[PDB]
Amino acid sequence: MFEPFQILSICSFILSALHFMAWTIGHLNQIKR
Amino acid sequence: MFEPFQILSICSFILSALHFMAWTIGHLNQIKR
Amino acid sequence: MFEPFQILSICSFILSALHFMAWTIGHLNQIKR
Amino acid sequence: MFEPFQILSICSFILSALHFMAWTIGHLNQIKR
Repeated sequence: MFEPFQILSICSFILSALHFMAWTIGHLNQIKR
Repeated sequence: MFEPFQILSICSFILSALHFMAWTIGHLNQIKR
Repeated sequence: MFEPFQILSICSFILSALHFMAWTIGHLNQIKR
Repeated sequence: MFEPFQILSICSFILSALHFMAWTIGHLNQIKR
């Protein structure tokens, strides 16, 4: 097909990459003991 | 097809929009320093 | 088909129902002022 | 098919297993009263 796979597949793919990106940053915490 | 895509697709779509809406609001916090 | 839809569909369906159930309970908090 | 199902299916499957694993551990807390 012209597209990589499907509109639903592409959207979920991007929504997943960012989801783990922003969610990971929020979970991560910087501390200096 | 008559429907936009599928029952499972439509449900997940709505469940995702709200999921990020309510979840985002809960994560967001208002503070006045 | 014999099954309601598909193995992947059924699994995700159950995993979603519980996901929102346990996740909702954890988010909910009881307080007595 | 040669593969268990599909590349997208396999990836999501693994990403889900770990997602619940690491996420569960983070949620879990050990305390000694």
